[PDB]
Amino acid sequence: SLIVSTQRPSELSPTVLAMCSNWFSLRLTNERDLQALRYAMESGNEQILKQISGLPRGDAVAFGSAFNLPVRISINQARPGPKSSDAVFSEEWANC
Amino acid sequence: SIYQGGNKLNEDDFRSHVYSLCQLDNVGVLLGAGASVGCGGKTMKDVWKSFKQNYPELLGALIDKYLLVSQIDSDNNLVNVELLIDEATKFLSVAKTRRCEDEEEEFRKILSSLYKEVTKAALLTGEQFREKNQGKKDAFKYHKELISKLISNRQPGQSAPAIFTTNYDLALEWAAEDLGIQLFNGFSGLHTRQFYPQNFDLAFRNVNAGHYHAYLYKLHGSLTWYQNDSLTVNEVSASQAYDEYINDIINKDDFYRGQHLIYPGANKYSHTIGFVYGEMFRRFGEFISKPQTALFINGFGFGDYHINRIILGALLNPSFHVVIYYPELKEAITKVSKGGGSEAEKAIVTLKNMAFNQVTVVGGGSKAYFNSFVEHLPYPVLFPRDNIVDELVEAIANLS
Amino acid sequence: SIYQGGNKLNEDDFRSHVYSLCQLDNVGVLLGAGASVGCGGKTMKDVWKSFKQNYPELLGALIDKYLLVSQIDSDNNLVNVELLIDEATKFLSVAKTRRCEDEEEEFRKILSSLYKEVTKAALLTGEQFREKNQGKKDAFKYHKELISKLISNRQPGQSAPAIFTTNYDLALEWAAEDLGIQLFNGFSGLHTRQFYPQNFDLAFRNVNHYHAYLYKLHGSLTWYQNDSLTVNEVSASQAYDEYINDIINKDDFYRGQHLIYPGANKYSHTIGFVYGEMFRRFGEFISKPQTALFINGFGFGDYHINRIILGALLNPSFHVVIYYPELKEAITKVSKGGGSEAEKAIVTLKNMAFNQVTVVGGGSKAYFNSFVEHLPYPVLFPRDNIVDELVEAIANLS
Amino acid sequence: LFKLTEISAIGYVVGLEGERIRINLHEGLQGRLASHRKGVSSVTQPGDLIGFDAGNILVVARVTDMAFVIPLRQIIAYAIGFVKRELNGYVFISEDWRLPALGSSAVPLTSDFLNIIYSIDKEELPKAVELGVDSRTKTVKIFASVDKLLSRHLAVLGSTGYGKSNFNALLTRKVSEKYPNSRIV
Amino acid sequence: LFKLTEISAIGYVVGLEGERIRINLHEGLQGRLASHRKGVSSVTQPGDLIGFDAGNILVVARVTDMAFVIPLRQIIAYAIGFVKRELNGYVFISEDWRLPALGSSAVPLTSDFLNIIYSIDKEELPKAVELGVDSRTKTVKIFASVDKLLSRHLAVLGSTGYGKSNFNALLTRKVSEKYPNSRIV
Ligand SMILES: Nc1ncnc2c1ncn2[C@@H]1O[C@H](COP(=O)(O)OP(=O)(O)OC[C@H]2O[C@H](O)[C@H](O)[C@@H]2O)[C@@H](O)[C@H]1O
Ligand SMILES: Nc1ncnc2c1ncn2[C@@H]1O[C@H](COP(=O)(O)OP(=O)(O)OC[C@H]2O[C@H](O)[C@H](O)[C@@H]2O)[C@@H](O)[C@H]1O
Ligand SMILES: Nc1ncnc2c1ncn2[C@@H]1O[C@H](COP(=O)(O)OP(=O)(O)O)[C@@H](O)[C@H]1O
Ligand SMILES: Nc1ncnc2c1ncn2[C@@H]1O[C@H](COP(=O)(O)OP(=O)(O)O)[C@@H](O)[C@H]1O
Ligand SMILES: [Mg+2]
Ligand SMILES: [Mg+2]
Repeated sequence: SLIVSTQRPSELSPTVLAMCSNWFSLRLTNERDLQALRYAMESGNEQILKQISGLPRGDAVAFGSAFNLPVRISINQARPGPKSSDAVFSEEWANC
Repeated sequence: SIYQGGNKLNEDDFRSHVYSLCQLDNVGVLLGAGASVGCGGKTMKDVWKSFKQNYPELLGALIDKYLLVSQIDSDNNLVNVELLIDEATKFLSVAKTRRCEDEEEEFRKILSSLYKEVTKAALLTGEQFREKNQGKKDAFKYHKELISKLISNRQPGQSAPAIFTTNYDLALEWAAEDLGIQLFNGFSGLHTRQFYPQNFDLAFRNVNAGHYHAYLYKLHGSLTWYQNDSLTVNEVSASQAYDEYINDIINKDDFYRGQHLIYPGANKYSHTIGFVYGEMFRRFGEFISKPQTALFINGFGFGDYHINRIILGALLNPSFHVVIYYPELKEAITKVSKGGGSEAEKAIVTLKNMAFNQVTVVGGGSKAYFNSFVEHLPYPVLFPRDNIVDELVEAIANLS
Repeated sequence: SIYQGGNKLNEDDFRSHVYSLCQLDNVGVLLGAGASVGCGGKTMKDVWKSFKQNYPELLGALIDKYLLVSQIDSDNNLVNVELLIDEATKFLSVAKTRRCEDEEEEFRKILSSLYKEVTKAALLTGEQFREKNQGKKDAFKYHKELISKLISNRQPGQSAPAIFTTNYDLALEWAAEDLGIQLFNGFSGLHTRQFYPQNFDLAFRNVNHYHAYLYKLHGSLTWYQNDSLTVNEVSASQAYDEYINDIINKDDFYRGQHLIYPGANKYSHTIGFVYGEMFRRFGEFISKPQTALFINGFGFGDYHINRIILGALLNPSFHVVIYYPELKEAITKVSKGGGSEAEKAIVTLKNMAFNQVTVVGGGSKAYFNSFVEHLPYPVLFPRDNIVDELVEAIANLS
Repeated sequence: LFKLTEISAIGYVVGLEGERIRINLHEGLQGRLASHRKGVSSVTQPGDLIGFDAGNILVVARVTDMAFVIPLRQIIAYAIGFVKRELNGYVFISEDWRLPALGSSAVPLTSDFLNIIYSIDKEELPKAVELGVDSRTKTVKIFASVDKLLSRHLAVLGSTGYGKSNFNALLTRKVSEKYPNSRIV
Repeated sequence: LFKLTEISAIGYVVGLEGERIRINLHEGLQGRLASHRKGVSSVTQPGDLIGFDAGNILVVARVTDMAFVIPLRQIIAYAIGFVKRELNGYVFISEDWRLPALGSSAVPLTSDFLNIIYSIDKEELPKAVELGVDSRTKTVKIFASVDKLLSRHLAVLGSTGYGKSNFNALLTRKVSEKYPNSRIV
C-alpha cells in the first residue's frame, strides 16, 4: 500500500494518480492543478470542486470508497505534532 | 407456507410485496369472527357447543319436526347460526298471521334461547359493558395499531381507508374513540339517531389551510341498533342499550319482544329493515370494482356463498390484488387431494391453484393469526415512536 | 450550574444557545419581585419580617381568633401576603353588610397596617416619588439595557416583544420614557383615562421600532376605582397628592373598594374584569407555535402559573429558560426528604429528559444583573454617547 | 389526541419541472430559523439539506436558489437520495430518482437523521478511527474503517502551509495503537 | 428619539442564485452617497466594497456589475469574509461561504472598518515595517512582518523606468535601521 503527499498533482504520473481509491484534498489554488484531479476521477459531480479553491486552513474534502457521500471535514489537531519549523532571523539578530 | 400462483416464496419477498401494495389508490380490510378472539370473543362452532350442551330438549324437536337443521352438521358442529334465526323468524311470523296459537309458543321459546346464547358472547367485558373508557384496556392494543397504521401512510389527494366486518360487537369503536379518530357509519344525531345512507359520500376539510377519518360498514348489524314503534331505525349508546333491553335478555328467561332487533341478519322479511342490509352489500360490491384496489382478508372462514361469488367475479380485472390468511391449508390440501372435503376447503384450494400473480395465500397455524397480521404492515419513518406526552400528563396530575 | 436535558453545559455553548432563541417569531419575558431589589425594592420575606416585628399585638388575633394564618409558616416566614389581604377584604365586607360593630373596627386596623407596610416598600425613591425625570438616575441602568437589547434584535416584519410582571412599582415605565419608547398598557386618554381591553391589538405606523407591550398581573399603584363604576389611571404626582401621602403619614383606611393592588377586591365584578383579562392574555401567548420565554426573579409559589407553564410543553415548538439561585439547597433538601412545593416543582422539571428546558443556577451568576449581559448587541448599534456633551454646551451658552 | 408527526412544516411543493423542485413558504417564517423537540435548525441558506415525507420514506434534498416572487418567497432544490427504515434503525440509500407529490410537506432535518446520513455500517465500528467533525454544523463525528483505507492506495493533496503534515502525523500515529503487528516505513 | 443605526442604507437583497447576490437600489441620491459622523462615503463602480447587516456579524462583498433594469438599478456582488467582536474591538475572518438573508439592507464601508480589514495580527507590530498606502482611497497604511517577509526568497518584477530600484533601496534601508546587527550584501 502507498501513501503519497504532494503539492503538485500536475507533476505526477497520470497512471499513478488514476489508480487510487481514497482522495483527501486541502486548498488547491491553481488552474492546472485542478485539472489533474478532475481527470483522475469520474464525472457526475461538479458543485463539489468549486469549494476546493476557497477552503480555509485545516479543512479538507474527502471522497472515495470509505465514504458514502462526499464530506467537508474539519480535521483535529495532532498531539504531539511534528518538528516545529526551521530557524528564525529575529532571535539571532537580537542576541547582543 | 406462502404461495403465489403455486410457487413458494420466502419471507423477505413477501414483505417487499406487502410494502408495495400499501401505496395504491384504494386499500381495504375485511375481518371476521376470528379476529376478535383475542379480546374475549368466540367462534361460530364454540357457540353451537354451548347451545347443544345447555338446551338438549329443543334440539330433538328442531330436527325431527320442522327440518330446520341436519343431523350430520349438528353432530360435526357445522351449523350456520345466523342463517337459522332468519328462518325461525319467518316461521313465527307466518304462524302469527294465520293464528295458530299452539305453534307460537314453540318458536317464542327457542328464539329466546338463541338470542340468550349469541348475545352473551359479544359483550367482551361481561358486566363492564356499560362503563366508560373501555378502549384503555390491554385487550384492544392491536386494533389501535391497525387503525393507526392504515391512516398514517396516505399521501395528500388520496382516498380514505375502508373497513368491512361481519362482527357485530363494539371493539373497533372503542379502539378508535381512544385515538381521537372519527369513523363514519351512516348515522347522525344525538337525541335521536337516524340512518342516512347518503352520508357515505361526505368528507372533512380544514378552513385555515384534519384528514383523520375512515368508513366502517357493518354487514350483519349491531347490538345498539333497534327499531322502535315508528318505522325508523335508531342507535343508542352502550349504557342506554344495556339499561333498555340487553339486561333482560341476559337475565330474564321469558323475554321476547318481536321484530325489534337488527342483529344478526334476522328480520329480513320486513321492507324497512332489509333496506339497511342491502346498502352495505351494494357498497361492498362497488368498492372492489375500481382500477387500483388492494384488499386484505383475515379472520374469515369462507363459509358464505354470496361473498365468495362477488370475490371471484372481481378477479377478471387485471389490477385487483388480494391477500388471504387461512391457518389450515395443510389439513385441507390432503382432504381435497384424496376425496374432496367441504365447500370452504374446496373454495380455498381452487383459489390456491390459480396460475395468477394476483392471489397470495398465507398459512401456518399461529403464523397467520390476527396479531401476526399487524406486524407484516409497514410503519412510517416520521411517525413518533416514543413516549413524551404521558410523562407530562403524570407530572400535571401529580401537581397539587 | 447550567443544565439542559438532565446533563451539563458550558459557558460558550450556552451563550450561543441564547442567541438563536432571540430570533424566533415570538419572544417574551416574565419578571418577579427579585428583579427590583437592585434598585430599592424588597422580597416578600422581608415584608413579612418587618410587619411581624412592628405589630406584635395584631399577630395573635390572626392566628387564634380568626384562623387566617398558621404558626409554622409564620415562624419560618413563608406566608402569602396578597392572599391574606384578599381574605381580610372579604371578611370586612361580610361584617359590614350584616351589621356587626365589633369586627368592622377590628379589621380596619389590620388592613391599614398591611397597606402601610406594602406601600412603603414599593416607592423605589422615597420622597422623590413626586418629581419628574426619575428614570435618569443610575439605579435604572439595567432596565434600559434590557429594553434596548430586546427591541433592536428584531428583523423588519416581525412582532414586537411582550413583557409580563408580578410587580406593582413604576421601574419599567420610568426606564422606557427616558429612552423614547412607547408602551401599550391598555389605557387611553389624559383628562379621564380608562381601561379598554382592545388596545392590545394596535400598533403604530409611519405615514411619511417604536413600541412594546406591558402586562401587569397584580395591579399598579396608580389604579383606583371612584364613586363611578369605572377604573382610572393617574400620574405619580397626582396619586401621591390624592391618596398615597395619607396611607403613610396617617391612620387612614375608610374606602374598602378603592385600590387595585395587590390582587385585592376580587369579589367585585367591576374589578375582577381587569385581572381576568390580564391572565387570559398571558395564557394565549404561550400557546402559539415558535415561541420562547425567559423567567427571572420569580419564585415558583403560584399554583395557577405552574399549571399553565407545564401544560404548554405538550407542543414541540415551545422553549423556556429559567433562573433559580438557591438550587443546590433545594436538591439536597428534596433528596434527603422534605422541602416546600416550590422546591419540588423546580426539581421535578430540572430532572426531565427534555431539550426544551434549561435551568441556570449559581449564587450571583443567576441574578438580574447577570441575565442582561447574556443578551447580545448588534454590530452596528451606536454606543458612543456624544449628544450629552453637546447639550451641556448648549445649556452653557445660557 | 392523535399526532401524525412531532415536527412542523416549512412549505409545500407547488411545481415539478423534471428533476428540480419548487417550494412556497408560509407567512410567519422571517428569521431563517425553525425549532422542534431537539433544538433549532436553519433552513433557508443555499447549501442546506431538507427533506420531504413521501409515504413511508424520507427524500433528502439540497438547496440552490432562494428569491422573491407581503410578497412570497420561493426555493429550488435537488435530491440526492432517501432514508429507509428496516428493522429497528434506519439506513441511507444514495439513489435519487424519486420525487414527492404536489402538496408534499417540506420539513427541516434534525440532528438525529444527520447522524444517520454520515454514518458507517454498525458491524465495522470496531475497525474505525476518528478524524474530525462536520464542518457546517460541528455536531457530527466522522469515522472511517481502516480496512477500506489501507487496502488500495491513498492520496493527500494541498498547497504549502495548510496542514498536510498534521494529517499525516495524526493518521499514522493512530494505526500503530490499533494494529500493532503492522509494518510502516 | 431612539435610533437603531447612525449610517443610512443603500438598497436591499432580492435574490441568491448560488454564490451571487442581487441588490435593488433606492431612488435618487439615496442609492449612491451617504453622509455620517466621520465624513462621506459612496459606492459607484465595479471594484468597490459593500457590507450587509446580519445581526452579530457583518458580511463583506465586492461589486462586479451595474445596469438599468425613473428606471430601476441593480448590482451583483460576491462574498469575501465577515467581521465580529472579540474583547472591545473587532476582527476580520476570511471564509467566504456565509451569505445574508433576503430583505437585509446594504450599507457602504467606512474607513474605520477598512482599517480593520487590512491589518496584521495584533502582535507582530513590534517587528513590522511600513511600505505605503492603499491605492483606491489612500487613507489606510500597509504594514508587513519582517520574519514572514524575509524567511524564504522574495521576487520583484516589472519593466524599466517604473520603480524597482526605489523599492529595493527603501526596503533595505529601513530593515538596516530597525536591526543594526544585520548582515546585507
Ligand atoms: N386468533 C385467530 N386469528 C385469526 N383467525 C383465527 C383465529 N382463531 C381462529 N381463527 C380462524 O377464524 C375463522 C373463524 O371462522 P367462523 O367464525 O366460523 O366464520 P365467520 O367469521 O366468517 O362466521 C360468520 C359468517 O358466517 C356466514 O358464513 C356469514 O357469511 C358470516 O359472515 C376460522 O377460519 C378459524 O381458523
Ligand atoms: N437580586 C436578585 N436577582 C434575581 N433574583 C433574586 C435576587 N434576589 C433574590 N432573588 C430571588 O428572587 C426570588 C424572590 O421570590 P419572591 O419575591 O418571594 O417571589 P415572587 O416575586 O413570585 O412573589 C410574588 C408572588 O407571590 C405569589 O406567589 C404570586 O405568584 C406572586 O407573583 C427568590 O427566588 C430570590 O432568591
Ligand atoms: N487542522 C488543524 N488544526 C489546527 N492547526 C493546524 C491544522 N492543520 C494545520 N495546522 C497548523 O498549521 C501549521 C503548519 O501546518 P503544516 O502541516 O506544516 O502545513 P504543510 O505541512 O502542509 O506546509 C502547524 O503548526 C499546525 O499547528
Ligand atoms: N514610488 C515612487 N514615487 C515617485 N517616483 C518614483 C517612484 N518609484 C519610481 N519613481 C521614479 O522613477 C524614476 C526611475 O525609476 P527607477 O527606480 O530607475 O526604476 P527602474 O530601476 O525599474 O528603471 C525615478 O526618477 C523616480 O522619480
Ligand atoms: Mg509539510
Ligand atoms: Mg534600475
